[PDB]
Amino acid sequence: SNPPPPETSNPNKPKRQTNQLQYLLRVVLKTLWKHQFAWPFQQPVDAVKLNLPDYYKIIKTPMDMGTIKKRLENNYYWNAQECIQDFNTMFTNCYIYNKPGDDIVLMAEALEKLFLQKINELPTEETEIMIVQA
Ligand SMILES: O=C(NCc1cccnc1)c1cc(-c2csc3c(=O)cc(N4CCNCC4)oc23)cc2c1OCCO2
Repeated sequence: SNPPPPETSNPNKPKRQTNQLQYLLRVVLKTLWKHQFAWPFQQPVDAVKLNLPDYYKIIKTPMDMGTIKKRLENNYYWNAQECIQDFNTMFTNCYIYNKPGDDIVLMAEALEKLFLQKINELPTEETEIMIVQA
């Protein structure tokens, strides 16, 4: 079976918004979301229908841009780097599970290159906008 998707809320985790996290949603995530190769990563992986053996034993932290989107919309992240690591995990999950040079790997690599380019547009100084304590 497929496990439930990753959490996008946590009662013990404070909610936070920064100017960096805003840019990640409005520009970085949006740019990747409109990319030609976004569609395999817009939702959690369906290992059953895709015939991916032992995907959730090897991939212990599944991640997708739909989860990242919901986490940004509901201020799940502590800061921008926690969001960046979800992008990073999404890419490396595909890299460690598939043969280098495979189609899905080429798609992930193209998204990561665009991701690195858009991340360079991030405001260097962090501006906290709001914190909602848990
Ligand atoms: O390829 C996909 N659809 C093929 C297809 C069939 C019919 C019609 N249209 C397209 C595919 C792959 C991932 C996806 C995200 S990560 C990841 C990974 O690590 C390894 C693999 N695979 C699957 C292919 N064999 C190699 C290993 O797929 C993924 C997610 C998806 C996909 O389509 C549906 C939406 O959600």
